[PDB]
Amino acid sequence: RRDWENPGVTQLNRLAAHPPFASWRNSEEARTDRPSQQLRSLNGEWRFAWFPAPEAVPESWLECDLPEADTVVVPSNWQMHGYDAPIYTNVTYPITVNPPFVPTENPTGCYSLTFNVDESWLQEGQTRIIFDGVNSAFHLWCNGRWVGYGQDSRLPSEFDLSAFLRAGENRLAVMVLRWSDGSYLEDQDMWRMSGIFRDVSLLHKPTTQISDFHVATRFNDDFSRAVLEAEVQMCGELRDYLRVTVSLWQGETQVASGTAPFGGEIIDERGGYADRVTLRLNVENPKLWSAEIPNLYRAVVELHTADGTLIEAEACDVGFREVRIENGLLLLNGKPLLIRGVNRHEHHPLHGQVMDEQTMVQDILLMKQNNFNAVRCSHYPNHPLWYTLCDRYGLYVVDEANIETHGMVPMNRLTDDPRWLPAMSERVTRMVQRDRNHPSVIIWSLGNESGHGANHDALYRWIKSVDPSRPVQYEGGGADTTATDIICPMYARVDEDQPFPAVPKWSIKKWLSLPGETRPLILCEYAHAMGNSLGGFAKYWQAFRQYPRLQGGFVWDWVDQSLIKYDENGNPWSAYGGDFGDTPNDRQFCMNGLVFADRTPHPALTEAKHQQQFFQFRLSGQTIEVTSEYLFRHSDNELLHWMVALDGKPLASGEVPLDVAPQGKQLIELPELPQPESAGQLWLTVRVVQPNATAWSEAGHISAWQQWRLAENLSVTLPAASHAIPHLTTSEMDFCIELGNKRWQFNRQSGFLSQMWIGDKKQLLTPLRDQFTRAPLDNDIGVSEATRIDPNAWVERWKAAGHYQAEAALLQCTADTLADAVLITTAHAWQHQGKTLFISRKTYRIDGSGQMAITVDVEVASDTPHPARIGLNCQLAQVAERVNWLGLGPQENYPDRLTAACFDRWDLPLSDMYTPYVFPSENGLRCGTRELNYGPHQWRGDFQFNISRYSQQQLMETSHRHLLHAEEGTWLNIDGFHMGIGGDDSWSPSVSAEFQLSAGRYHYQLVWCQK
Amino acid sequence: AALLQCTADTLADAVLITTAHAWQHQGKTLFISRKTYRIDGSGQMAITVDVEVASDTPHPARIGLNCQLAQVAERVNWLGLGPQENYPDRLTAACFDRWDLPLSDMYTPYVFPSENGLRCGTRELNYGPHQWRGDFQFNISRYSQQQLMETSHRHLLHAEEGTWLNIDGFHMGIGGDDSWSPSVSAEFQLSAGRYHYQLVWCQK
Ligand SMILES: OC[C@H]1O[C@@H](O)[C@H](O)[C@@H](O)[C@H]1O
Ligand SMILES: OC[C@H]1O[C@@H](O)[C@H](O)[C@@H](O)[C@H]1O
Ligand SMILES: [Mg+2]
Ligand SMILES: [Mg+2]
Ligand SMILES: [Mg+2]
Ligand SMILES: [Mg+2]
Ligand SMILES: [Mg+2]
Ligand code: NA
Ligand code: NA
Ligand code: NA
Ligand code: NA
Ligand code: NA
Repeated sequence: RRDWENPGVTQLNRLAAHPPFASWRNSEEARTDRPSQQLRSLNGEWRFAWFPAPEAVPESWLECDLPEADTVVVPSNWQMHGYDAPIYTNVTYPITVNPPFVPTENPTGCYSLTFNVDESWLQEGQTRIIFDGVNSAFHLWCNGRWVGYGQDSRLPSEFDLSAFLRAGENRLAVMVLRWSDGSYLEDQDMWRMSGIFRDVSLLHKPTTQISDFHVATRFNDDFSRAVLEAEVQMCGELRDYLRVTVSLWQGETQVASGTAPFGGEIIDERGGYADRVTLRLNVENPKLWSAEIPNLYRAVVELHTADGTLIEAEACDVGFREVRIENGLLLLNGKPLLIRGVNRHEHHPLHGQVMDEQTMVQDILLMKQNNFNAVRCSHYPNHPLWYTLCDRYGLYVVDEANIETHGMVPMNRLTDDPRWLPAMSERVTRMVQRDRNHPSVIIWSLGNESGHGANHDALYRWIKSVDPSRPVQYEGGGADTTATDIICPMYARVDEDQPFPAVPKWSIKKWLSLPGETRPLILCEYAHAMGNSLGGFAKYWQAFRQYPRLQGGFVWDWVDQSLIKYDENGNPWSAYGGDFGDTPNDRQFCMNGLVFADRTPHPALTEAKHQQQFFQFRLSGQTIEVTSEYLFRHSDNELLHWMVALDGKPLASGEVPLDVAPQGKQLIELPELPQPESAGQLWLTVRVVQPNATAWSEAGHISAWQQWRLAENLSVTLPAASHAIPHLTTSEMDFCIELGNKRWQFNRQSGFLSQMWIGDKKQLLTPLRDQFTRAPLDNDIGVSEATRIDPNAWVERWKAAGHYQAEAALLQCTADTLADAVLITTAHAWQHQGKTLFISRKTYRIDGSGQMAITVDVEVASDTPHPARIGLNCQLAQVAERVNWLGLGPQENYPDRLTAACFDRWDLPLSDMYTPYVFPSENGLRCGTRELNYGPHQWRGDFQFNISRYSQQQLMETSHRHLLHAEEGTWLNIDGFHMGIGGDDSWSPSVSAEFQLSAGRYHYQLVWCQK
Repeated sequence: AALLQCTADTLADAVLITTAHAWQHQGKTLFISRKTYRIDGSGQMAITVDVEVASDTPHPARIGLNCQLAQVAERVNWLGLGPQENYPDRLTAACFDRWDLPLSDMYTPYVFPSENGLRCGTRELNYGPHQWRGDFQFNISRYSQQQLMETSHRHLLHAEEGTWLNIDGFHMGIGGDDSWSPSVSAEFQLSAGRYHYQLVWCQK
């Protein structure tokens, strides 16, 4: 029996699913959520042996430990211990597509544990074992006797061991198969791992026990009154003396309580459920739960005899909230939500797919700190503690069935097949049975990228029947099928339609109004944050705020799935697809995170924070209008800090309390401000600061900001005449200009500034020359590969047009000495195989003060692909500690990703001017810069720049950040213009037209001077 | 206009004039215009214009130069968008080609007079013996902008001596979503703060 090659067999002897149990035998412990002596953890050191196929495991292992086994920690994924390689594949399955069969070489993990059981557990009641996560399928033996089997890598499998155990020492044997028929439903875009990767526990329940319970909360029209209804089911000895008492607590106060014997209402001609009871508790003015204020009550479910003996108690946290879609809007407690969401896979760079409390808390803190209020469990039910944490800290959750068959062709081949209805049904029904009482879960999802099959329609209806309290969504088959209550596309653009046949991705604004459509639209995935991305993010937020039925979306995704590898010297480095010998693989497609694998933010995180702010600001005169986007709370932990500065020089600042009701406005009249007469632009910057620490943030946390230009005094003052005049010396090969301690050398053959001296020290390692290209970003490459070029990708268009290899041809190079300066004029043409792609005309004016004014005018052929940038570059000889600029910052910012940046005076260590994206590319740009200072140099103009120890050539040629090497000196790229980075998706061109350099003619000017 | 600078330099084959001016109002500088005029041995005069517009002043209607030419010629010939009047937010119907019309066709007789007759996207303009090359928008007519703004009805306009030529590096859109509230879309307002344009005036 190859049960792992039969979708008709998804378990053997497995117990029914139910919500979290702990079988407390004391009600106060259940009320306080203290640990239960009846729920033990079997996590720790286990014994493990790897085999290449199930046929290789020896019979002896059922009864005795294998000498050659190792001791390892469980939970774990065995690839993380090095027994075999993790595989990174996106769409294409990791095994041959031949359902329901899997490879005969099927890595098999033999786990075993010798553990204790106290006789007391065996004198009465039932002892079960619980495996919260085993990937992908497994057989279980206890004391050498076969117990059962399970599939579905992401939900708990439980077995009754009552009849198999003995007092004292017992031994478990778990044979885990890497591949099974369940793998056809587990093709999510992530590392393919295996093992006992979630907790293992032993739970003692009494013979007469609570076998399931469901909590519902219904409200009156204004939410001032609610009824809590709790349906409780029992298994075991049914007798009239039994009762259930459900009590509801708010802290130490008992708010309501009801007791009843078993026996539910008559439901049909054969009667009712003699083994169930429904308690209804009235609760006046309940404290409501939301992500803004996660108010919770504690429901304790006591199973007891009427005369007072507690048999056992179970319990849960309850959040009073109503989720309903009405008139096309998704409402929470009667108000329309605005989903500031993110998709989050369970990933740790050292532990793989094993989740730990610290990591989950670290993730929720950072999410909330960055203005997220919702998370989608892409693409499977999560470790159970996740839900508890979202209930308590307050995040809206989309709980998703572990069903993804992306690699099938067509994508609904299995989901439309009734033979796969049974395996799919279990992944949906068992998730609902387990997670239906958590208030954080607000929407159920039927899985991901499995097309649209009749099995989705059947399952949509199942959930709508069993749980009317939450909408059900599902994106497959075109995002607006009959199996979804919410239009939930992935990567639909704001304004641009992408009319693919069958499953078009309409502009989200257009999609809402298609003939006959009325549902709300919340993207299940948008803003693919792969590498240097998040370009256009603000476009989505402006739309969400303007259109009521556009209720947000979930960014893809939270954290890069990079894994740690160690080099010869034993230093850690971030690996991606193929780095473990895995092939085929999808390379860096596993890193799409707002944060690196160790939780350090990528620069895009601050853009998300800012666009997701909960306060909107308008300025009129010196009156600030603050509007709150909270739906339920007043701004009771917030103050507004304001500062006025003249181009970086602070002039005045203050603080004012913010007191704005949800959806309300507050007007703030600022003080008679700073009105300087000196040149420069005045600017107002406001920040919302939370004075008090919270569960998720420290005191002084900044939650929102905004900046505006106030008055501008243009400079009309004339520089003093200089007491000098540069001298020019000419040779056939060069133009040399000298002025005091300074010297400039222009090569007449190449037409560029080849060297500059200060004091008598050389300043350049490479000449100053025009640059029209960039080391391609993930979004510029998309899915292109050398074995399979994608000619539509930006990088491929640039390559084919010759941008990377065009050579400068000199058309003119002259020198003139003026009254007080020397003027160098040049013109160059860049061509490729006959074609003139760009023309650069410039003047260099060096005056008696030592300043060099550079004016550049470029022409770009209308028929060549728009270039990545229009700028100059050079390798400076100096390496300095800091970079100080007056411009946008302080973090990396690009034209379509700079809303979060503020114009000010910034000063950072050189290293901060480089963003260590795992897959190297153009990075660290800062835009809107008016003055840049590095060592003895100052550059002034209105440009964008980056500066670092790595050339664009080096970044484009190196596949991993740890292989980069600082070059001599510092490479400076200063651009008049730079293309958008895009990111609406990372597999088709996504830079919006307005961010492409298509103007044909460009002008920029800089002044390079000393100090 | 207040002068900030006016210098002259001779180069190997040309003379270079450099000027800078500020436009001010009640002590605030509204616009700064920096230019170079380079006159070569070919008789061509290359004009480069770099303008600054204070961020807190309302976005200006246009950024260009103007003059009243002494002569009057019968035709206007240009390589640009046409043949009819077109403005930035209303130029989709125009085509880029070589157009030649009588001067009067370059004036649109709106009953209530205003700025009119612009053609955008022009790379070359010919009038009389003169030729202007660059990438600009222009209007040319017997009526000054001053007259147009002071005159309420077209029948009261009178041809001035010569020809008024307005040549714009940039021009604001005209709007029209309605005619009782500001309707020029953001993308058609001159809000960039710094603007550059260049032209060559030469003799044909
Ligand atoms: O990085 C590509 C992303 O593509 C989406 O289509 C998918 O649902 C995600 O799981 C992820 O694969
Ligand atoms: O003083 C610097 C400032 O100059 C203003 O003209 C500009 O609008 C601002 O963005 C900033 O560059
Ligand atoms: Mg099976
Ligand atoms: Mg009691
Ligand atoms: Mg006993
Ligand atoms: Mg997929
Ligand atoms: Mg590959
Ligand atoms: Na909305
Ligand atoms: Na991915
Ligand atoms: Na407050
Ligand atoms: Na690279
Ligand atoms: Na008028």
